[PDB]
Amino acid sequence: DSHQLAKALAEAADVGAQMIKLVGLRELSEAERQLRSLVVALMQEVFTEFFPGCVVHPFGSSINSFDVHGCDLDLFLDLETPKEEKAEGAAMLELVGSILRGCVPGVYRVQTVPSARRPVVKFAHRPSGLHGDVSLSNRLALHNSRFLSLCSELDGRVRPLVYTLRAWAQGRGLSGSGPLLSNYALTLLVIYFLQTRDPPVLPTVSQLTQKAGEGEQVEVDGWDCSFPRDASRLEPSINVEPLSSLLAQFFSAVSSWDLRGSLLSLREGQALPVAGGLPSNLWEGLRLGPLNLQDPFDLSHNVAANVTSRVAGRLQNCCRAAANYCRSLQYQRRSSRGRDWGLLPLLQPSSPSSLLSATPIPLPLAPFTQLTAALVQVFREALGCHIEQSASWRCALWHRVWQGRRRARRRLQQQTKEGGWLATEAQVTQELKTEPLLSFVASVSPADRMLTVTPLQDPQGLFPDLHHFLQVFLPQAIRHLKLEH
Ligand SMILES: Nc1ncnc2c1ncn2[C@@H]1O[C@H](COP(=O)(O)OP(=O)(O)OP(=O)(O)O)[C@@H](O)[C@H]1O
Ligand SMILES: [Cl-]
Ligand SMILES: [Mg+2]
Repeated sequence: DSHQLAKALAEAADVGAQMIKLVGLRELSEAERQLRSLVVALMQEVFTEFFPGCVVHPFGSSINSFDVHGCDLDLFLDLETPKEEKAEGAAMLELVGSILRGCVPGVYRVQTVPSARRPVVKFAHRPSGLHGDVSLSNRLALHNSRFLSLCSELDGRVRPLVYTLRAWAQGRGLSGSGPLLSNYALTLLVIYFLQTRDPPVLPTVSQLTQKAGEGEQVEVDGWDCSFPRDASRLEPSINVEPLSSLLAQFFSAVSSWDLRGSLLSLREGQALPVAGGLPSNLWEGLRLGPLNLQDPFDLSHNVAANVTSRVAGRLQNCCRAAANYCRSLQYQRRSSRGRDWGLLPLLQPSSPSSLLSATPIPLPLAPFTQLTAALVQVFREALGCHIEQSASWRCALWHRVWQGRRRARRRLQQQTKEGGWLATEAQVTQELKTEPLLSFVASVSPADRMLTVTPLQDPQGLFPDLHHFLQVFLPQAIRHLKLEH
């Protein structure tokens, strides 16, 4: 596809046409949906044989309109009370597993996951080549999937935006299993972005809840899931901004936002100040961190709560870079013949140097001023860097200093047999030995305190080595400098 898709997007008229074509290409065909329906029908048959009156509800990527090729098939099986109710649940889970493993034909790789936040049973159907999860209870997943598809129905730009930004995110390494953003979290971030535009593209979940209607009220796990089943009773958006504009605006927005001190509410369509303690007092069980994104229904759940500060910072970095790219003429204007334009450089893999310079380096806690002073102390001395003027400095290195420190250290130890930090490391540095060999930039943001090291001039391409070496070296430096007190 990486060939076919590339030339397909290259031939498009404009950026919007590229995003639309991207949706058209990545989404499940009719045969894939028929196949998934077949599998769901089978699971339904067997589970019916076991649990009379049970209903297998497809949820997630399948029904939320954000479906892509090879996506998971997620199924929800609908059928003195202490913590034991957890154990009971687990039991039932295994029961379901034992049904999947030995009863329904052609399903293998059956793996019970009671340990997960939301308990689930992984499975793979062999003939269809499909895989996914059976959840005994996640009821909210249904309703917020319906909410996603409804959001797609509310504005036609939603699907192109979300598809493009998902592709970009997985291309920039912002989405995955680790403390990366989930596709659902990223989708909710896009929806939040669309809700926060000056004319709103999408309505808030509060407004949809108000829209409601008789009998359409629904409550799950003590949360209000009620929203209209169709978009016909809902007035359209007067925001006329074209797709490319909304994309650039996304990048710029999430790059300019304050994530640490903001819980992003899709319900109220607003940024609620985190510090101190305000949203935490209302809905208990809300874990706050580098990125805070509130579920539209369960308000005690931060969907991004898993994301580490390095990942959030990397997000904002990549978004600043992408916004900077969209400001160019390569993004706006098409190419005469064969050149990469518009969406292509965004969906193309990022250089290893950019790959590293996007994700910052976590530094020990310390006063911003004292920390920055410590850093310029570590670059000035203990490193051969010539330094000059969130705080940022331009640094120039004429030397190989990151490499061969071990040999100089050995030499200095045996020559110590002959006869705290800072200057002692500066010995190791200066004993390692006019256009600069490598010139780079070091930036420390207020929140969190982290160093973003980006290259300027790198003729021989040595920047990644310096970056990894600094990843190891700078925390040690700040550490011993903290221990001098
Ligand atoms: N990290 C999460 N926190 C809370 N709810 C989630 C999370 N991830 C997914 N969900 C809910 O359950 C569904 C899980 O689907 P899944 O884990 O397969 O991701 P997805 O959105 O379906 O995309 P994909 O299928 O490609 O992973 C989501 O659509 C959402 O309804
Ligand atoms: Cl903004
Ligand atoms: Mg899915």
